[PDB]
Amino acid sequence: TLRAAVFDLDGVLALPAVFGVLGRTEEALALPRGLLNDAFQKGGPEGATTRLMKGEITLSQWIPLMEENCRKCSETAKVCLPKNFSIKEIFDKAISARKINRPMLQAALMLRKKGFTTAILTNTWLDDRAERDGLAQLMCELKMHFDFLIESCQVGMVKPEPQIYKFLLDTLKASPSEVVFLDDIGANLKPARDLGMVTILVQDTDTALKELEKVTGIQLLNTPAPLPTSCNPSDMSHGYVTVKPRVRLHFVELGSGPAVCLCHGFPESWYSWRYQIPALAQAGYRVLAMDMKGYGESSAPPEIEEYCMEVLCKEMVTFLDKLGLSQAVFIGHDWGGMLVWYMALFYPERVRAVASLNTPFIPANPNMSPLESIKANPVFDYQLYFQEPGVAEAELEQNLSRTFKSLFRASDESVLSMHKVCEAGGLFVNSPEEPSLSRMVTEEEIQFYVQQFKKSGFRGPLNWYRNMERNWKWACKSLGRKILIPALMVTAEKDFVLVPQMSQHMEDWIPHLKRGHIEDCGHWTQMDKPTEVNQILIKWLDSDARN
Amino acid sequence: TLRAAVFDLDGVLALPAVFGVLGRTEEALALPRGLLNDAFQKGGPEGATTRLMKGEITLSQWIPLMEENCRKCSETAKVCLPKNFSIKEIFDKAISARKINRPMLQAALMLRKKGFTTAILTNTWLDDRAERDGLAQLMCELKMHFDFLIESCQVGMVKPEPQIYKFLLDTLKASPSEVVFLDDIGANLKPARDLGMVTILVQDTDTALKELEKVTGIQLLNTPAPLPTSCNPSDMSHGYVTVKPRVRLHFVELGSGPAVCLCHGFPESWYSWRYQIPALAQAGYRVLAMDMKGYGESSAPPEIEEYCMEVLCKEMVTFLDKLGLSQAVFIGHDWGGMLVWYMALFYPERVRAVASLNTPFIPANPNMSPLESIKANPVFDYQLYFQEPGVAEAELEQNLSRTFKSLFRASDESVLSMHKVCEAGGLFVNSPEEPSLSRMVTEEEIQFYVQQFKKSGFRGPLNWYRNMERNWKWACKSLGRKILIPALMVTAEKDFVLVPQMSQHMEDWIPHLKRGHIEDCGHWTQMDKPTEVNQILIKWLDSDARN
Ligand SMILES: O=C(O)CCCCCCNC(=O)NC1CCCCC1
Ligand SMILES: O=C(O)CCCCCCNC(=O)NC1CCCCC1
Ligand SMILES: [Mg+2]
Ligand SMILES: [Mg+2]
Repeated sequence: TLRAAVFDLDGVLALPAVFGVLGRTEEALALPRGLLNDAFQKGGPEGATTRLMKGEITLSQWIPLMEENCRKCSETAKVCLPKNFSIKEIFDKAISARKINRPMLQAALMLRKKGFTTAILTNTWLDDRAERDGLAQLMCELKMHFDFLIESCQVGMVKPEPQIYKFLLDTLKASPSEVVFLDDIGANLKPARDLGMVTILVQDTDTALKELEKVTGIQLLNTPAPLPTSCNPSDMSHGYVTVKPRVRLHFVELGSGPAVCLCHGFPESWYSWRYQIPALAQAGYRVLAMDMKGYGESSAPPEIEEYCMEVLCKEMVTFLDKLGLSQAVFIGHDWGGMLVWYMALFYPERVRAVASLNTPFIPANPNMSPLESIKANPVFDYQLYFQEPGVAEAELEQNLSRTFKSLFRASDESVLSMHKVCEAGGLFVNSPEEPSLSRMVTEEEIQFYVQQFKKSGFRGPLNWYRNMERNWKWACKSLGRKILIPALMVTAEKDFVLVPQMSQHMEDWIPHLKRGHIEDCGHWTQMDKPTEVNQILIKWLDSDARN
Repeated sequence: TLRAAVFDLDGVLALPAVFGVLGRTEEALALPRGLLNDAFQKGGPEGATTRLMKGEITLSQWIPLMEENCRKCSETAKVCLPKNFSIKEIFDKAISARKINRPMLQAALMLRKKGFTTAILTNTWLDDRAERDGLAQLMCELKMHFDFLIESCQVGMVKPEPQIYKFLLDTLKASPSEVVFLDDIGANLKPARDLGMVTILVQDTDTALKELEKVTGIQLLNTPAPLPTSCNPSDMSHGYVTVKPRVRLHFVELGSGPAVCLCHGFPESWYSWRYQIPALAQAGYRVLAMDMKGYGESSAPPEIEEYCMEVLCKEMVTFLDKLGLSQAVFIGHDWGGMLVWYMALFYPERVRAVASLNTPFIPANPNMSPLESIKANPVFDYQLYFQEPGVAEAELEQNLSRTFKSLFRASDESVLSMHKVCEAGGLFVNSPEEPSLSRMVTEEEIQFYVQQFKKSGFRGPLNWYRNMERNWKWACKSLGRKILIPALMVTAEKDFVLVPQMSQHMEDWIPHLKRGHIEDCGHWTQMDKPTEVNQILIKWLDSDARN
């Protein structure tokens, strides 16, 4: 019958419980047991700590007051304090040491995923310390995961007072009988129990989760490895930069730090990075997930030349120019991958670091024309099929839903065959009309791509495949160069078009090139293995792009 | 007859001329005169330097080659090199030492302001050094100031070759007879002169400008102190964050670094920061110039409560949340100023630093109601006039152009009288129908505000003045607090509504408060004194908000 889960912060979703430091500072400084705890609660309701918890005074105003309480509390047990005693020192250390109890957050997230209304009910303070940013960031991450965040210092209500509970019940629009309350402080449980709501005294996460699991009848403990945070398109910050007359690029922006520009491939969207955007951001980066020219909310001019690599790159440079960015780490996938490689080859000054997924850097053959080269590779047949304007457009557009359900599939789900399409007459010639639902995408997500492409269609996207002669000539100018800025190539085992083997000779043009490999990963890397990707990129950014 | 100005980079818009370092490294290292210069041009057209200048090889590939040339050039004059000789060492130092020759840039900008088509024609290289970002940033700033930037390493054409010149003439769509070419290298002047175009051998900036001034017949030297860079609305990056259902805030974003959120007052726009956005960005900040709720492209819901300070602040917090920002320096003006003060009082954790222009922080009088307080101040009469919904809306909306031309005026231009409006019956009762053109705003700019307000009107904006009772109560909760995070108050002498005197007791609630004062500055601070403002804020950010 439960339908709401409320989690305590310090001691439930965050550990080590700040305040739980008092006890340690005593056993450490060999002070009388509880001394610092009695000072922390000196005065009870009228106490400085309760005022601080209600929002009457800021943390910085409180610190001095708690110090006074550590002078009057010790004044009574004979006892004196160390020459270097500092409440700020003790708390700054305590707060930053406190981290998100991941297992609890996971339980929280799960419950939310199955219908529950989650909320954080905590006794906190207005933090104006010079290190406040620490708490801020931790709050930034947690917040987005709960429907509600009830902070005492914000409502002026602190709990064991039953009023904050009524407030909670009201904020939740739920009755006691259907609410679970997790807290590491017994007292704060009494008022909850009294209104008639399930309470869990949280000591060790696992036991609490055990009790929570039982009471909710939902698998929380020993649950499979969850998917990284995906982002809701409507909650994202959307940006629009006009890089040329009637050519504006749309992008999603999240987080702060070095600018990391993500460039999706064909036929995708900024949405194809729905998994790494929150991660890279959380990792300390300003993620700029693009809508490459031709897709979604970005301009999709009809002309082919508008999509030759040179014009595409210049625009990206202008994009940086307009945004007031001198550099950006360029991370591309598929056609996007190709784009970033040339960004590093023609605009190193603007690329802090470059990284590609699946797409390897392969210099142009000054002798053989692209068309010929590609004709010499069975798996690259479809590219010839995309040459004739209109042809590919018609089929890929006939049924958008079908197209994406047919494309976005894991290694072991294929329903197509990129080899022999010119012969078959089309990409879906012998593909089901109603393709099954891939394990990588939800019906909702596919529908996002469908709605995106309902704007500009596949002309713009397909044109990226119609400038090989031009790209070839352009690239030939870079044959004497070498990518010497930080570069990271990430191969996908199960990608049968952009095979890992195609990248083997890359160290020749990119000497310091770093690598990454993902097993059982198909072409749609980001979707297929978001966890490993985020892992691989975050590790690479922190080492070769942050400095 | 001239109509185009082309400036050389190294040695014309940038100094000290990199390469001009060779000569110094010789006299410094007591090397044979010219030794390093002969190595830098070892091979002429076929030389490593010419390949580097054409884009064939990157700078990092060149460095090794120039070193070889410093071994073979010294191999001939008997001579050997120091144990610690490094071409990278010499160049990294040279490039970063090179700075924008401001006087030249000013001449460039002026000419552009008077009809000329300006362009930078330079022999440069693809910079992939680990310090490349240096050049990048300098290029980022210059670029935006010229219609064209012709880089040799990008066109594969380097100059004294006459071809790059034809390219130039073509890029300019202008004939030789109407082009001026500034360069510190005689040789590069010959090809220009030969096509029949005015050339200026630039040695010392002033003499060159003297010659340029003469040949163009335009005052370039000893010109008045120019206005800071203003930004073109259509070239700005526009962002939209939905903070609540059917409530999305629009903002302009530029630059990278600590996030600095700018909050305009009544009745303005993000455009009111058109002067500090490029500056603060150039200063190393990520400027987020807002469109405060109720204005421009931001949502303007009809209800009054939607604009009480509490709701306004919560939304700003959500704005940060959505953008993945844990903190932001909040700089507000007028009503915006008020907003940031309360952001620091209720969300210190999110405010890296707070700064207000004109608007002082004055705690709520727990006894007297706002309405009464304001009735006790003649100059605050209009605020009572803004109370009745519809009233103020009708007048301010009757003639938008008139309204803004009537409002946006410097201290010595007033055409109104904020004292006695309830009596007069309106704000413009005895104001000209066709107000003159203020020295602060161009007809075009006023028209921007006019077009902005044609969307939501003055209801939303006016509502900011209709929640005093609510704001009062809210603020009373903060009476026991103190702004202890970095704060900077900036007063305006000639502001007769938000007078400097109203801020005198601010140190009481903001102990570490820093200040700034601008003379002969009216209420519309940003417009009135952009130079001093940018100066004051940049100085404050670099000291109290960067760390
Ligand atoms: O090989 C070459 O010489 C040039 C290659 C340019 C390659 C772009 C490669 N990416 C795709 O083709 N993705 C397809 C994967 C399958 C579904 C459609 C998009
Ligand atoms: O004084 C108080 O008690 C509360 C004050 C809230 C004040 C907002 C002040 N800013 C303006 O009024 N600007 C007007 C300047 C003149 C043109 C119209 C906007
Ligand atoms: Mg607790
Ligand atoms: Mg020169």
